[PDB]
Amino acid sequence: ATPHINAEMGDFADVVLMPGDPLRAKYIAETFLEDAREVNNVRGMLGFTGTYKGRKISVMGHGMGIPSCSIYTKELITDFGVKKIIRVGSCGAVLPHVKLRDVVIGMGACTDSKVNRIRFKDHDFAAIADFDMVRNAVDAAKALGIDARVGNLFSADLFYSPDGEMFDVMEKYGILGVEMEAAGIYGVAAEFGAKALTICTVSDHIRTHEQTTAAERQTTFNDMIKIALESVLLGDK
Amino acid sequence: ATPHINAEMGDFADVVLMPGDPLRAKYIAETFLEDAREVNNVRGMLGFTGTYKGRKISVMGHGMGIPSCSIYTKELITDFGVKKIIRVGSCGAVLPHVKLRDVVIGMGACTDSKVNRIRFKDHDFAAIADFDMVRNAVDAAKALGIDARVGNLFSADLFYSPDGEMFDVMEKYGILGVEMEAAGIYGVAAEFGAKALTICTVSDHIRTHEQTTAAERQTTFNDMIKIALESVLLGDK
Amino acid sequence: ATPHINAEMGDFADVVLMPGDPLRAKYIAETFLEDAREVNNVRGMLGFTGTYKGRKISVMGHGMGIPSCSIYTKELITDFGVKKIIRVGSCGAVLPHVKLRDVVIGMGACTDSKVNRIRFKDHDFAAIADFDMVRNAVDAAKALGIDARVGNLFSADLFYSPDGEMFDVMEKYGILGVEMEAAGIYGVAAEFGAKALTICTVSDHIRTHEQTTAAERQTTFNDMIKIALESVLLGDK
Amino acid sequence: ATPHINAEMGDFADVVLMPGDPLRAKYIAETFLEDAREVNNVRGMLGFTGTYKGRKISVMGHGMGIPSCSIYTKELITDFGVKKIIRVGSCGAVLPHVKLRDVVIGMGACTDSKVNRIRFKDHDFAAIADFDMVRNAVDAAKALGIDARVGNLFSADLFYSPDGEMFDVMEKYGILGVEMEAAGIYGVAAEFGAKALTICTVSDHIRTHEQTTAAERQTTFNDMIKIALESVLLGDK
Amino acid sequence: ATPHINAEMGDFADVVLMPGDPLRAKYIAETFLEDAREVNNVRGMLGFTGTYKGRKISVMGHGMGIPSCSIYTKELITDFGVKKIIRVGSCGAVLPHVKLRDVVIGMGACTDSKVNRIRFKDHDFAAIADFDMVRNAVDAAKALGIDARVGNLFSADLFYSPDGEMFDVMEKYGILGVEMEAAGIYGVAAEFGAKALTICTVSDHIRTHEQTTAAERQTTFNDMIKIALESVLLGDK
Amino acid sequence: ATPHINAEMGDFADVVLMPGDPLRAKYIAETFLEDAREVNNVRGMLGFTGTYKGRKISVMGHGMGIPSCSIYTKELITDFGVKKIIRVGSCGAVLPHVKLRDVVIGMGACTDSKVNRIRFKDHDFAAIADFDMVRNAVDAAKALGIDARVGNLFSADLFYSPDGEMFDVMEKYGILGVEMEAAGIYGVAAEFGAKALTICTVSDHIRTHEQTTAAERQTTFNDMIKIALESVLLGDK
Ligand SMILES: Nc1ncnc2c1ncn2[C@@H]1O[C@H](CO)[C@@H](O)[C@H]1O
Ligand SMILES: Nc1ncnc2c1ncn2[C@@H]1O[C@H](CO)[C@@H](O)[C@H]1O
Ligand SMILES: Nc1ncnc2c1ncn2[C@@H]1O[C@H](CO)[C@@H](O)[C@H]1O
Ligand SMILES: Nc1ncnc2c1ncn2[C@@H]1O[C@H](CO)[C@@H](O)[C@H]1O
Ligand SMILES: Nc1ncnc2c1ncn2[C@@H]1O[C@H](CO)[C@@H](O)[C@H]1O
Ligand SMILES: Nc1ncnc2c1ncn2[C@@H]1O[C@H](CO)[C@@H](O)[C@H]1O
Repeated sequence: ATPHINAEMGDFADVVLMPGDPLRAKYIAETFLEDAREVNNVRGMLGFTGTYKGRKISVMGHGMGIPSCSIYTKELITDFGVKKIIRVGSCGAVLPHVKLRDVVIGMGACTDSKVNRIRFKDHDFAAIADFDMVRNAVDAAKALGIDARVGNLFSADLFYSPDGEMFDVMEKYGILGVEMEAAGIYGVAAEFGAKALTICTVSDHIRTHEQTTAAERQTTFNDMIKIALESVLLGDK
Repeated sequence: ATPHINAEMGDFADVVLMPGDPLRAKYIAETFLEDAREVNNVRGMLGFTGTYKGRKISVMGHGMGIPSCSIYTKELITDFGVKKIIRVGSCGAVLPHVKLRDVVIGMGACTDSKVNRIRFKDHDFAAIADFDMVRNAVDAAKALGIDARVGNLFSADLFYSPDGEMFDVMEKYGILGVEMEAAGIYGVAAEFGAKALTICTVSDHIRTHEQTTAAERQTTFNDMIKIALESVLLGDK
Repeated sequence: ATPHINAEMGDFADVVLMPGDPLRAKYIAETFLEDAREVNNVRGMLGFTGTYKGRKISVMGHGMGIPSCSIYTKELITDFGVKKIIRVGSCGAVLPHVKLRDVVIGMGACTDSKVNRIRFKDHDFAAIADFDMVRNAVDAAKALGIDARVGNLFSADLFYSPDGEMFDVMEKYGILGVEMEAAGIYGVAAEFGAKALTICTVSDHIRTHEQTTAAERQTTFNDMIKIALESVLLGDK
Repeated sequence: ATPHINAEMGDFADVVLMPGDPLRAKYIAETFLEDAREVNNVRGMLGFTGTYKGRKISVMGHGMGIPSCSIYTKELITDFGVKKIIRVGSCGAVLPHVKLRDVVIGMGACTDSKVNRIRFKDHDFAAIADFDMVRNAVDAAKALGIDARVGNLFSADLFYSPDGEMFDVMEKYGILGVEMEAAGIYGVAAEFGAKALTICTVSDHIRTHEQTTAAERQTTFNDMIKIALESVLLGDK
Repeated sequence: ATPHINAEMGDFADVVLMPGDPLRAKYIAETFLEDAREVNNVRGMLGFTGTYKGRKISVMGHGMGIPSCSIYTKELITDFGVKKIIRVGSCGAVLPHVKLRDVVIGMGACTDSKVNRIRFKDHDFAAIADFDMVRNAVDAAKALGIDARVGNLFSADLFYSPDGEMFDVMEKYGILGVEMEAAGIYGVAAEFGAKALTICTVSDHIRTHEQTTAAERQTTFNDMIKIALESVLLGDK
Repeated sequence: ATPHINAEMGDFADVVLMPGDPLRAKYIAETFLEDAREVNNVRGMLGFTGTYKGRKISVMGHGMGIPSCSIYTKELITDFGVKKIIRVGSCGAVLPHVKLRDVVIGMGACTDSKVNRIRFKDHDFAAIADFDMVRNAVDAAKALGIDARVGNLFSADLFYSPDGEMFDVMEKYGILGVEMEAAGIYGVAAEFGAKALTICTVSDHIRTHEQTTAAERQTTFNDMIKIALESVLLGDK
């Protein structure tokens, strides 16, 4: 077992899908996995294991923020033999040509955190995903008919930022969406030698919030998950 | 109803106790509060409100990490009329003469996070707790005949630090315990004008690696809740 | 005899009061201490030792600035057996509801200096005062029927700041007063294991530019000394 | 005509290859481009424009360092309508498994430079290449049966770094090759909305170097240019 | 008058010599000035005005540290019409080929303070003296027979440094001596448009402290002062 | 033979002039040096060695930017026994009184680069020229009846700075000219114990530029080289 995960070696697949919300991790195991079993529930951070089209897959929440997801991804990679981590979450839009319900894939992730400077002797560590995972994700989305955008994400430490003028900067350097974990997970993946990726759906538009209809918002979230799950099979081949 | 809290103005008391563990909030509600009802469950971040010796009080977890508890403490303060926040969590010991199960009262909190530098034009902001609350707790402890060291805590962004040499520095400066939220909570309290205090139970020792055990886990965590609840009454006097 | 203090082990009491003004130390020795003798005059940094209501106490200025008071507090602590240090100085007000002659008790001290970042591996060190001393003073004040706000001070390196916009930031965060030594003294106290507290008399207002006047200068500065001297006795009880 | 480029709008193609040595721009124009024509000579920075299998292509050296390549790539993007920039050159390996003559593609570029911090409000900007250009280069290499590795690069400001342990860090974080431009080129592209890529060949292994001949070394170089050239065409579809 | 200087326009010469110690400023007025009058004594920081070989000159202490000397030099330049400031003090040796009783002139001054970064938007401001003053000083020392060294000084914030390994760095980059004000005065001079210079005599050798004989040490301090005073006359011509 | 300089020890004189444009190294060798002989061609960085009035002198371009000039000046100092380095070039004025064609001598060089911070433990290193070389250049100019100004220069990493108010700061602190090498050359000299100087001519006034002819512009340039050349001889005594 582990300080934050009460399970044993074998309980998880070598691939773990991670939503920020635990209740959302249960929703995924319910909707897409066959024969899903709960493998952890410490602090209410639900984790499940099952199979998709015959492939052993796991899904577990990682909580909000870099400090939170860092603890979990680290314990999985170094104590449960996990090799891949695909974060499937939500992000806010900054660029105008980016619309609600757009699937974005973070090849890289900018940040206002200090975690990577701490690991990188205070220089700039470019937090990036695994190239193959990005490609698998891009090819799966195409098969499903979705036109995914691949670029930079911004991982913020303050959801309720004091500044706000930093949003002008993000849009200027082409940031595709803002969330809160990418840069942290990538930093962890680099540190312990595993592979990670982050896919997001635009939850709202910083510029002008607002959304469409629940039915459509939920269809796009499912499209994202199918791309995540399908990209894995694709990577097995 | 806020982005992460599904409740209406009135569901929460003007005073909230906050453990990182959602399940611990529930354990507290079931053991110390009377006629307590659940006011939140969004993202499983369970919140409760009942009464303690007549007084109305609430308890809700904040998850792990500064960015996590920042969101929660901020929404309660600006959309639910919360005036006091008392985090009740666990920490790691760095000093030899600091035992497991020990109770520490953070008058201040150091940190390796950037949230505060972003707020204070990159200068050093002394994240300190509210004085009266620090005193109410010190008294509540003396009345309960319980021990409690008052001092500096260290709010870390990385539970699994890549720089262990920083623990000597933490020790050299007498840091009582290592947790992950204090400096963030104290930062937000100041930003939105509120009062906060952090109380912690030494759950483990960083040098000796000794992790909690026996039924001395709960009980010790029962004194921490005792002191917090009682320190509120003194504050009401 | 240290590099900047010409005295021998024993000349100083275990408790020293320290104003920035050397002449003020002398005024204090002549008005509050009994059978006081001069123990230092190197660089004109006058030091005195006498008794107050039976207790042996010393008073010596520290000059202006963190680097200045750092030298002095460090030599007293390591070569004269000093255990407590209580700075008694003046500060500038930033908040509207903070009047001239007001007494502030620095529980913490923010800063734009680098001395602490150099000590804390470039992280945020919460420079806080010793808790019991903060309490002894708050009581000494209540007994004297004197008012005294307890909170954060701001230790500036530049009295004539080139960035006045930082005062809004200081205000926004409720900084009680602007002085130039607190964070340095609290830093040294921690480094060489000692206890310190800073008490200040609002000598001017940064917004209104109102500078002290009338015979209300001295007297107000007489309450500050009163509280300090008395807070020591309480601490002896 | 820009300050450093004496030529008119239309002289350069929408795509430009950039070697370090300006002498290399000539070799490429003569060894690979059809109907070539010099288009710049300022400061000796030789630049040509020709065609590769019907596709108009330009080639021009950029000098050593981020400050240099930054002015060139900027003027081209803002004053000659350049849409894509492919940098070709050499780098030093730090990983044991990365061998001399290995081809490396910088999907991302770390750096010890401050240019991006100055651009991104002193936060962490992830300098990444354009995903499609990356994928094109990989596919094109596969076509030529060459083995290309996709990862992080490190843009050092000092070819002679007074610091040595920094190479240990780079290794620990899987840096593929060390060079001096990628991070600067990526920041500019992001700044003025253009696409860029960096492809390198391991010239030296810093740690342990073998012995490459000028014969082998030109083959690898020509292999890199074919990869860069064929990738454009794929990019074209 | 001024907050720290109780004098009036006209009381000081347009040239001010400033030793760190006030008692030393009186020693200078006594030994080298004709018809010297005390023009300030606030906080015991003695200031004098008189003439040398018919030239009106002033001399006043500036206290220890950048925060201290910054307040005084600023008040003199902007409230008492001072145009030149020559700091005459003591410094510690770092380079072996630098011997006790060597007169060093700081053309520039490195620092561990954060004052200049605050004035210079966080970049590197090279704190330097006025070229003519450096030359006058160099020519005067020659007339007197002294062989002055002209180079860099290091202005420290912590006289009792936590590090100490920074001394290896200073010697490596050729620092001539370490004191505590130069960088601050130069920053002030640049900010308010006046001219400043710093001359120092090696008080000891960090490498191996120790000194010669009082008679010789005091002869060299007087040589320094004569160079300071003589350089002024030289500058008048 | 160094990585960037294909030549042997003895090929370069103890003194080397360095222009930005490598084409300029040729013009100087032919227009001013006797018995000139090319000594390097790598990457097109042309370098020559001849004599000026019996004095052996070398000339070679260094490229644009601190990262570039840093490798060249380093290899020369450590591998060809170069004792002094004089950089000659142009810069942009930011002060109103500094006119086009004005000659400027950088006694110091500010910068927005991180190279010196990386070298000096993240503290402020004052990048200064060698005082005697500075004085020689001034005297030599006077001889040629030219008006030279001695002050601070600013070494910008980005010729196209996204930040604009930074020019206001530079003006406020009396910066004389903006360029891109001085601070890097000075850091290297300090690092390997050598002497260096930078002399510039105002080419543009950034703010308001007039109209200089290629006729006038060459005269100023030749005036600068005579100053640089005559100063060496004075340096020789
Ligand atoms: N504009 C935004 N700023 C910060 N986090 C955001 C934003 N939009 C969506 N998120 C993400 O969604 C959650 C908060 O609602 C977090 O998990 C965070 O990653
Ligand atoms: N040794 C430790 N280091 C850091 N955080 C700790 C430690 N022990 C307990 N914690 C706390 O518990 C959680 C991490 O397990 C966080 O909420 C943090 O406050
Ligand atoms: N407005 C102010 N700003 C900064 N320091 C002040 C101010 N007013 C009083 N002080 C204090 O008095 C001295 C400067 O006059 C320092 O010792 C400092 O603590
Ligand atoms: N080992 C290496 N370290 C740093 N830069 C290198 C190295 N090998 C090749 N280069 C590259 O070649 C040039 C320096 O010779 C620079 O343009 C740089 O990108
Ligand atoms: N080694 C040293 N470190 C710091 N300050 C020094 C040193 N040697 C001499 N000084 C100077 O002398 C005084 C302290 O004795 C201060 O004014 C300071 O400038
Ligand atoms: N206005 C200017 N700004 C920045 N660098 C300049 C300027 N004018 C001339 N230069 C110099 O000339 C080159 C850029 O054209 C660089 O080597 C730089 O030193």
